[PDB]
Formats: sequence, structure tokens, C-alpha cells
Amino acid sequence: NECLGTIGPVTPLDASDFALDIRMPGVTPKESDTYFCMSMRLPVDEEAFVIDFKPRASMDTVHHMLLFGCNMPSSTGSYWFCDEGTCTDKANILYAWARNAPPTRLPKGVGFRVGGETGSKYFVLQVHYGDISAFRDNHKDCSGVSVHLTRVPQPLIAGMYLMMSVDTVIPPGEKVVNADISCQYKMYPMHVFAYRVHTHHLGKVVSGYRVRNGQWTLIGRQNPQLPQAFYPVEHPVDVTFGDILAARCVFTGEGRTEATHIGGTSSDEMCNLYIMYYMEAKYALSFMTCTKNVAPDMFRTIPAEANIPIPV
Repeated sequence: NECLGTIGPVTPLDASDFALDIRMPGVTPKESDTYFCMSMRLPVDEEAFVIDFKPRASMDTVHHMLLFGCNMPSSTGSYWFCDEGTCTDKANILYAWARNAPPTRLPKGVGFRVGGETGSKYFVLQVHYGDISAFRDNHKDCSGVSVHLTRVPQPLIAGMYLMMSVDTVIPPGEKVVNADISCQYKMYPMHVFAYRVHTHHLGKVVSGYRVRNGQWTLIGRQNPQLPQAFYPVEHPVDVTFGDILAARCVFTGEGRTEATHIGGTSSDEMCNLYIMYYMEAKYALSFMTCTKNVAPDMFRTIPAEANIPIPV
């Protein structure tokens, strides 16, 4: 309503569905590269399924938008700067939009489970504004995302497998440092349909693989300095009990003056790989994580592909 929109925060869509319009409350970025966050509580207490998204991004300023599910947003204000945090509990990523990135429309019969016993009670929207022009000091923006929710159970439930490196340091000036992550998979099958990579400025490339009986199958690989949206996996990759998930983040220590710790508690660097999957609903869970390298020896046999740069 802060930009004269008539659409309420909740619109029923027929018997069992509703749309949630999650939009900035008329914010004003005053400096380039500004991340704003806001929260939106789920109007239902029982479980519901997020089945579609529609981005409502302003023409020019907005570069990137992320949507998370969590139970405790970092603030109770109408908005906040995301540098304060997104959620104080675990922020579960559900959606990314980057201008000019490939979209990732959820496959048919797939939804994220929210609400209920296990599910997230809030969405948190992050909106990244890039360079802003002079003379926009009193402009109000209501960028965001509309979310389609249904109470109809979906046969396939979407989730996120988060791979993160926390054991590796980049010594200053070392041209190439690899951070390797690996975990055994021990659940019912997941089918990986998209992925997103995240590092700070020293990242060169991030790759994730499923390894089964010694064979490596690419899930995805990208340069983390490109827009951190979800890139679609052209052919979804099935990951099953007894497979290993393996990732390698390639970094540089060039230009650095001190050691740079990857995944440190006061970061400086990170390597995160977000693997968006679906699972058959009655066996599904909504998130899984790997924060170690259980099979470091395996990375001697890694495909040469994983070391090839994906420039600029």
C-alpha cells in the first residue's frame, strides 16, 4: 500500500490455494550496493506447500532478490539492513531471482513444505539494490515476490542440501587454493534440479558432484562472482543411499596481505553450495547439510573439469 497497490498481503485463489504478496514497505536505498530485508509471516498455522513464485522487481535498481524460510527473522521492524542478519535461526533458501539469470520454475508436482510441525513460519525477503542514480533520495520502492501456496499435499517435496567448507585457510599470495567438501548420503533418494554457489571476492569456481562407486557425475559448476541465482540442472541428478556428495571451491590468495580463513566465524571468505532437490513426499525432508570432508583422498581422482576456470 506504500506504492498504492490494492492487493492485500493474502489473496485466496480458490478452495485450497492463496497468494502471498511479499513486498518492500516503500524503502529508499541511499547508497549503491544496499541489501534490504523484510519478513512475512505465514497466515496459516497448518502445513502448506509453496508451488510457484512471481518476481515483482523494479525496472532498474534491483539486481537480486532472495527468499528464505525460517522461524525467527532477525528483526521485527517493517524492514532492516540484511547486514544485521536475515534470520537468527537457520535461514532456509527457497528462491532466488537475478536480473538476466535463467529462471528456475519449480517442476510440476513439487512444492516446498512450510508451516505445520516442522515447517518454516516466516518468509524473509532480501532485495539487493545495485548502483543507484543520483536524485533518487526520496523514491519509494515496493519490490518483492508473490508466492503461490496450496494446502493440497504435493507428491514431491522440495528442499535444500547445503554444502559448506569450514576447515581451510588461504595463505596470502597462493595463486590456487582448493576447499573440498564431501559427505556420505544416507537418506531416501533426492533429485537435484538446481543449484547456487556462494563465496566472497576470492572465489573463482564452485563445482558439486555426486560420486557413486567411484564415478563422478556433475551436479553443477559456476563462477561465484556471477549473479548468485539458482541455475537449472539440465538433467536432474538422482542422489541415493551410499553416494557421496562432493564439492570443490577454487580460490585465489593473489593480492591478499594475510591468511584468509574460509567459513570462519567472522567470515572474510566462504564456500557454500546450495543444492535444490525434490524427494518423494513421505520420505522427504526439507533440509540437509554437509560441513566436512569425509573422503579427502577421493579428490585426487576428481574430473579435470572441476579445476577449469569459468571466467568473468
